[PDB]
Amino acid sequence: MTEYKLVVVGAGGVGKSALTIQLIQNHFVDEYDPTIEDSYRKQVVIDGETCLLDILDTAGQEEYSAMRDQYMRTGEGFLCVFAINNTKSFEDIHQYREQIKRVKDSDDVPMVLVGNKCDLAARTVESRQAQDLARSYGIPYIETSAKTRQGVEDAFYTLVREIRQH
Ligand SMILES: Nc1nc2c(ncn2[C@@H]2O[C@H](COP(=O)(O)OP(=O)(O)OP(=O)(O)O)[C@@H](O)[C@H]2O)c(=O)[nH]1
Ligand SMILES: [Mg+2]
Repeated sequence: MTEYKLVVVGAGGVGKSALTIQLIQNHFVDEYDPTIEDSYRKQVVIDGETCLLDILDTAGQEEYSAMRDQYMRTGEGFLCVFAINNTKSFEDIHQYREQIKRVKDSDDVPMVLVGNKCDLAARTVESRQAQDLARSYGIPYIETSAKTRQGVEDAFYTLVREIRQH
């Protein structure tokens, strides 16, 4: 079947694993459990197409740079995640986007900007500023909560659709 190589990136603790585990395992992980590199393979049906989601859940730790170019080259689509209560994670998005573009030789790679932890009250990043950033990249902006599952399928399925349209 058609396989989609999806890669979730972003700063440490923004919820990359929590989003992925919600998608694949239907629950919220509330624990501290930093990732090195996890792979998830799941057969799904999206818009009537049988497909395999091949998802790589990456490390936010900056001490894992080298591993990054490797996975950025083979991924077809990227979720670039920040947390809406962590401005530094938002500011970091530019560095992940630039790194992906450079290793993929492309300024138009399938990507979604994901503002996670939208269940939380203490927001520090306004949705308008992330939407503006996303428009500047020409990609969709989707807000999510791994906690409540708000937006989770929407983000991953939107990314699959971006890959389909590439
Ligand atoms: N309130 C809430 N907390 C969340 C949400 N997403 C993740 N978290 C919490 O934030 C913490 C870090 O979430 P992870 O999913 O481990 O973060 P990560 O981006 O995978 O981190 P690294 O693997 O270290 O890069 C955890 O305590 C999760 O429970 C979310 O949408 N809402
Ligand atoms: Mg993780």
